[PDB]
Amino acid sequence: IETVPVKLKPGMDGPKVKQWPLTEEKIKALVEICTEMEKEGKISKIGPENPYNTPVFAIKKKDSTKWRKLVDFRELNKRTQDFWEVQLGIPHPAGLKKKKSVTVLDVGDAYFSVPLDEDFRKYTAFTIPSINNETPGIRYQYNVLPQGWKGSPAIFQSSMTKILEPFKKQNPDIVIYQYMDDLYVGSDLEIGQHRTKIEELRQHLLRWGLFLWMGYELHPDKWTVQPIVLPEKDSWTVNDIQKLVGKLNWASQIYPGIKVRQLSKLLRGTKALTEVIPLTEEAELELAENREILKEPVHGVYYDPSKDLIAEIQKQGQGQWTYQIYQEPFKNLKTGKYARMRGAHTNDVKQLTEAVQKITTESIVIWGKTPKFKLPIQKETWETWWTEYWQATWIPEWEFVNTPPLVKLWYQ
Amino acid sequence: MVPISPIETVPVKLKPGMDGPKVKQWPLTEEKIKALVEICTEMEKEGKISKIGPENPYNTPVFAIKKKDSTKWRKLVDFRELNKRTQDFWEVQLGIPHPAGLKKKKSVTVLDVGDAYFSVPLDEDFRKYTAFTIPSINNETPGIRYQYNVLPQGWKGSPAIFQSSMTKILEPFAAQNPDIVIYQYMDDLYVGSDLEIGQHRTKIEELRQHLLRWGLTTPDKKHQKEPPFLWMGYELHPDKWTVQPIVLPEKDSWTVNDIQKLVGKLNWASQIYPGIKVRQLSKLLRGTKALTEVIPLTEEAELELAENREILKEPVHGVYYDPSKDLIAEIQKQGQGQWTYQIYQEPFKNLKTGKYARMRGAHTNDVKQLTEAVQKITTESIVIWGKTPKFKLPIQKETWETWWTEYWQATWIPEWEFVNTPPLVKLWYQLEKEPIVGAETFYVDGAANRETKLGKAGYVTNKGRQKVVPLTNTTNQKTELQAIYLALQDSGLEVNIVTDSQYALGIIQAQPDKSESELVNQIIEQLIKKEKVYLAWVPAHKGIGGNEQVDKLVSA
Ligand SMILES: Cc1cc(/C=C/C#N)cc(C)c1Nc1ccnc(Nc2ccc(C#N)cc2)n1
Ligand SMILES: Cc1c(CO)cnn1-c1ccc(F)cc1
Ligand SMILES: Cc1c(CO)cnn1-c1ccc(F)cc1
Ligand SMILES: [Mg+2]
Repeated sequence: IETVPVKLKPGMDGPKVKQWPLTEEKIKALVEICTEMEKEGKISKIGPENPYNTPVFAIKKKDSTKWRKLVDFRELNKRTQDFWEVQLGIPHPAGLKKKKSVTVLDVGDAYFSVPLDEDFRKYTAFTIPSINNETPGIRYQYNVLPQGWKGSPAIFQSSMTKILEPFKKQNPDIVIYQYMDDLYVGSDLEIGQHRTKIEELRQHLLRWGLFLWMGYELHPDKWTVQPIVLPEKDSWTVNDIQKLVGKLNWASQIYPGIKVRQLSKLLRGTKALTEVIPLTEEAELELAENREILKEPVHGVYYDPSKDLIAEIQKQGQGQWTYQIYQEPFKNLKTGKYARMRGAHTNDVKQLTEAVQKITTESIVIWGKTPKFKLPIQKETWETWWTEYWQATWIPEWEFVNTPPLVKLWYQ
Repeated sequence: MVPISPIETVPVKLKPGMDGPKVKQWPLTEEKIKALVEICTEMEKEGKISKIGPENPYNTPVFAIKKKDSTKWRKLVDFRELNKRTQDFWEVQLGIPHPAGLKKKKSVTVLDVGDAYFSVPLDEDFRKYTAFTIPSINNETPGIRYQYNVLPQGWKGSPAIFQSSMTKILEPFAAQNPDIVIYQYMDDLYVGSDLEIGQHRTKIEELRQHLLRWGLTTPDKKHQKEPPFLWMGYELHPDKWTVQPIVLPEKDSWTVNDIQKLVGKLNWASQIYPGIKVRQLSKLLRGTKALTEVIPLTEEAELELAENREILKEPVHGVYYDPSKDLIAEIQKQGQGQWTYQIYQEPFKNLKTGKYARMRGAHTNDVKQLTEAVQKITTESIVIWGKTPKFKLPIQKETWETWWTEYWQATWIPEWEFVNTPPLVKLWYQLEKEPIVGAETFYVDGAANRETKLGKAGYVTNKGRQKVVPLTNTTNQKTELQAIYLALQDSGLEVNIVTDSQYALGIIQAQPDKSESELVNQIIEQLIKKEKVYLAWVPAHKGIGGNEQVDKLVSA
């Protein structure tokens, strides 16, 4: 009751974004979901005088028989005012990434209890398309705080604090962080005990008058990184040395004191790629000095909250993917590698979509925001398939890389 | 009086900051004025317009148009100015159904809703913006002022508001009668079904009763319109569909405009007639675009045209969609970046056909083009049928497996089977993952003077083989490729090549089988003849042996 006034940014109109094609099964799922939402008063049919649109689709969560509606609010979110209103801002908890277990709950259903400002509702318009456009698309707008809209956790925040008050007081060591529709709850407790506290938290919400039963278990304290490492060999071919010199040359952009001079002089003359070259003393020392340099962290690396996070991903083959998260080039805030399976042994695009989601999760936990992705895929391939594999309730930004990176070699 | 339900009005606004139109009424002949007065008098009696007071500041110009042969005038109110100032609406008439997605129907009846077409109420607050003036005879009295009570023809919001109003009326009828389909186009309603013809006729009467609730009358004497329907450039029949007749003109001379209309016809035909090709005819439109300019047809264009004429020799039809059957999509490579496809359920009966053309780029290959074609057909099929067809592709399973596992990008194609229908898509070369033992190692380099465009390209090898070629009209990037070409040309069937060129690596790692660059093409031709090629990259100027040597030789 008593909606918070919401506006777009100055000079901006509402989103007009084309609905992309949906499969029969997704349309059917959305028709059933929206019919109920309309009955519960969450959404209402709208007329032709509302020009706006935001795309909608549906996803099936890990271990669930039921579809979840997912609205892609990315455009609306860009066009919506930032919220300083009661709150100056939420300083992102730095201890969340230090917990031994972090469970992710979908709390988005709680948002539906708060009415959305009457004048802002039209900007939430969405369309359920029909197969072959044989009947007019079904047009709705939200009467309450929608899931996936950045304004929702902002507006619901006063209620959430109230709800979580007895749990926080009873449990001072628990780190609870909210991002969009997700609630991230960390603890250092034994997992069986951790799981109990999670269900304890669930009931708090449930009794408040309610996909909540689910949880997504993370262990960020065990999250690793990929420092630059060099081969240790008893015999080096000309090819091995060329690869080493190439890798070190690349590293010298990241690290100040890397020297290739002595190693490069092992290559003196014009030799068969497979010929074994013994290392000279000067070369061996130089290699050792480079090894030591590479065991130190990179100089002048700092996170700036005013700048976008950028995430790059390389396909390494055999279900392996490497990635780097950075603000400025060569200053990596995080690097990593996924040998992760989750099916998709015959599908590259499913693997990539899973990687994008896992990286975004890591980014949310560490910095409290999503990165902009540079994806090693053709746009048309990505756009055709990504929504088939998408399990997250948010969506990040992305762009496409059409030129093969030479640096794939050295993250391998 | 039988009470009727009012049609709810849609609230309408002008764009923010904008006022309504104020536009001078043109002078009109006394003849035209009298005709407009009579026309408006009738319209006013029917409640469509109303006379207004002097206080309304707005105006839109009114015209009198004479129907050809006629003694009878028609009223035209030109809403162009009001339309500029009217808010945007949701427009549902985009996204026309494709005939191939329609279902076979036993009966399709047409009802005339034109009574409703001009009868939908206009939002009361917006009516003032529709004001117009009939000029007085001789200009000796104030003009007669009217405004619209109903959606005006030619106004920006009329099609969307009429469609949405009709849809809302029809919704409960459609929902409670799942055994029929209803489609609204202009002033007609089309109702199909599979019902026994008596039952179908009953549903039609029931629909007529339902419409009466809003006071909308459908004429007792029924429609002249019957299957086949000419609609949106197609011909719809109860059990089949096609495109309206495609006839390619005979000419001894062709212009920009004629070749444009030719390709447009061919594009339209390609959704049913299999194998249509536009490549060579499209190439004639490159650059230029002086419309009346006559372009000589190349031999290639003539060949393509002749091939199309044969395809278009006799009528071809598609069938409709049967939801109980799988969709199959089959693709063939036509050459020159052209691909063609058929989508069917039963063998030898196509729902639709289509084509795909290679995207413009410096370098490409057949596998990438096939992949792109697949994604295009997939997207089209989701739109039309709401599902992905099973694919039949002219590429072997082993070929695809080798491609996607080794390709630097993520790539995928959905469920598919190999069909052996030449030409087959294949991998023309694959580079080695590891240096080749026993194969000669070529260290290559090139350099060019940025001013004179003079350069050198060459190599040195572990066997002491060496070459340096002086070059003219070249660039550093070109010499780097030239050097690689020389190494391929001069080596045996297995070779290791070492380059410092990131540019050359970027191109080769993209695995092109064809290029706009003649140099890249000859490089590809060389690669195809090798048994084994290992390409290694090293950084320039690092003191790397054999790279240093050749860099010095080529730097002049
Ligand atoms: C899009 C559409 C255009 C017209 C007509 C437009 C006009 N003019 C008529 C109808 C009834 C429809 N709607 C649908 C929906 C589902 N299946 C069909 N199948 C179908 C339609 C016409 C014929 C015929 N003859 C056969 C099958 N039509
Ligand atoms: C264009 C698009 C997006 C936009 O990123 C997401 N899915 N799609 C899509 C969906 C279905 C298709 F068949 C093709 C593409
Ligand atoms: C073969 C070719 C082309 C066309 O394929 C362009 N430059 N070159 C070229 C010419 C001379 C060379 F030594 C190496 C390459
Ligand atoms: Mg050089």
